[PDB]
Amino acid sequence: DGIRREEFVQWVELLPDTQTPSWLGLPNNAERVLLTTQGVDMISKMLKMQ
Amino acid sequence: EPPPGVKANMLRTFSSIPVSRICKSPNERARLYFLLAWFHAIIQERLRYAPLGWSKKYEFGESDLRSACDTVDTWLDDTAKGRQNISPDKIPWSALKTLM
Repeated sequence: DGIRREEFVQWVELLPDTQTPSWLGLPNNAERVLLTTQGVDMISKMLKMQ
Repeated sequence: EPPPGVKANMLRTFSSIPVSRICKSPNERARLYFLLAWFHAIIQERLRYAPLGWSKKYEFGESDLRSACDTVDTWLDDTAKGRQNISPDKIPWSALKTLM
């Protein structure tokens, strides 16, 4: 609840560190899918190095 | 690279907008800009989760935020000509939802 930029900014900096996917409305396990995709991407990137 | 995270995106957007453009007019323009920033952060940070989210990797960027700010500014100026705290109901909610 604010009427000026400063209140909203202080609310922004007060946000908790833990940004679960539930923030966006996505299920919290979408991070698991993202990590699996990035792991497979790392596998492929290493593989192309021959 | 831009730092991942909703908070970083909102801070960057807030620092982008000059305070003169966010504090003038009715005192509700600030909260309108905050809602715009939150919406932009949501639709730009969901972009990372391309499969589960924005099916295709769309290009929502700075120009879109500037255009949305211009729209909000013009329609709030036209709806509320003065400088009093315009009531929440009189806010052109339908105009902002439809244009965006």
